[PDB]
Amino acid sequence: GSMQIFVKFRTGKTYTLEVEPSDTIENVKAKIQDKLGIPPDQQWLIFAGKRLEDGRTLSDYNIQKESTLRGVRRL
Repeated sequence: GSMQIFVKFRTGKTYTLEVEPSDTIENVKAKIQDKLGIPPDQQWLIFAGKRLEDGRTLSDYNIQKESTLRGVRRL
């Protein structure tokens, strides 16, 4: 299945993103690249005070539809 979540950047700008619970964090990064043009290696995704790990899924992190990730520039 699919759901909508949100990604909020430090500018305050918040964007919809269409994901699946089975998506790995790297796949979610891949979606942000298509929509916004940010390569995955310029991205960190934070939720619940943690940096989310590649190889884990949204379902593993218990991230609910209409939740909000923070998007952070990886340096």
